[PDB]
Amino acid sequence: SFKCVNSLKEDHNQPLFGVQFNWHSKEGDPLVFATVGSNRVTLYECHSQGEIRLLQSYVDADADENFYTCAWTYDSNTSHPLLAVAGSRGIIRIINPITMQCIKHYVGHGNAINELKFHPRDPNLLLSVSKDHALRLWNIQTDTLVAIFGGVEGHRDEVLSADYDLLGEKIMSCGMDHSLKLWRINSKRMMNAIKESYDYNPNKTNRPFISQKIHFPDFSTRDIHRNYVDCVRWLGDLILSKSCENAIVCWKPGKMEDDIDKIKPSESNVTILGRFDYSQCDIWYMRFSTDFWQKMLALGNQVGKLYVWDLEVEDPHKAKCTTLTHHKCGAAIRQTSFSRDSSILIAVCDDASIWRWDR
Amino acid sequence: RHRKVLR
Repeated sequence: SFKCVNSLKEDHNQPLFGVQFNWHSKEGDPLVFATVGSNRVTLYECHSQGEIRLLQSYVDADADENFYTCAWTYDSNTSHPLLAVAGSRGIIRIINPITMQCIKHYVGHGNAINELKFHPRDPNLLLSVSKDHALRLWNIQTDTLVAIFGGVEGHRDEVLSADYDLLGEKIMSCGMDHSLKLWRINSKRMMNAIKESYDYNPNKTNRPFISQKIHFPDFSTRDIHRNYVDCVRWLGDLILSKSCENAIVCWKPGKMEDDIDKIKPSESNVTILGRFDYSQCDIWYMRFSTDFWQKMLALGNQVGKLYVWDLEVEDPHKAKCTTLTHHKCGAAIRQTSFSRDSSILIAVCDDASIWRWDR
Repeated sequence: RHRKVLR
């Protein structure tokens, strides 16, 4: 049961578009989260009595940059956490969270990057989704572009969100074209591509690294929402997605009995397993999050109200909703983040405020 | 139709 223990506001007064706890923080280290907004990323540490201790920021050299998204990983050789950030410039920056140095950056996307996600099993595999209608899969060990998910049969407008399934065998993406698309990355072609990305060392060869051009999703639907689809999450073999229509829909491709790995690209059907309604979230780019174990789901709305669903029930439609309000929290909440142990929930807002809720 | 930020 959450209580609001603290809040603060960042000095830039611009929206905080993203927040992420570091789920790779070491045993006995305090809980750390990153916020992104304006042209900066800031790290904070959670301490007792609701204390949110300010650490250090990375500020982009370009005053016109606007960071939208961040995602945590770790260096696969040293174990040290890394933070990937991206936004309107379409440049991915890999940040050393200790010093806030930009270690390296990746350019490619035709435009703004709307989301970053790391593979659940491989800390080096970074997925970016873009205003340019495409997804890109990067290997941040060998600094290679593994594949581009695009084409006529891919998204036809900005991609706003994507999520890897549990094992990182497939991705579901969504965007402004109202569609949700499945891209399997466990095909013979994609698995070989990933392996080749690891064998690539530009200093030991003459060849450039060749990226896969993936031009056909393994499933596609526009039958779930009737506006911009701005957030998607796997829930096992089921999907959770939302638009700006005041609902999270729980659904699956095919008919009720259809196995996700038996779904063919021509699949015409979807099955709706439930829908979580809420209020006043008519603006787009408003993201829900889940805890580490996927026992709960949190979403903020456009007037600063938090919705939390308990998913620890037998069927999706039986989820139990709880609400969290504070009389001074009135700005739009863009994203939430649970600490890994689920003891803390952070919400960040359009007025640069940060809200801490302790369980 | 669909705003990113509140008017």
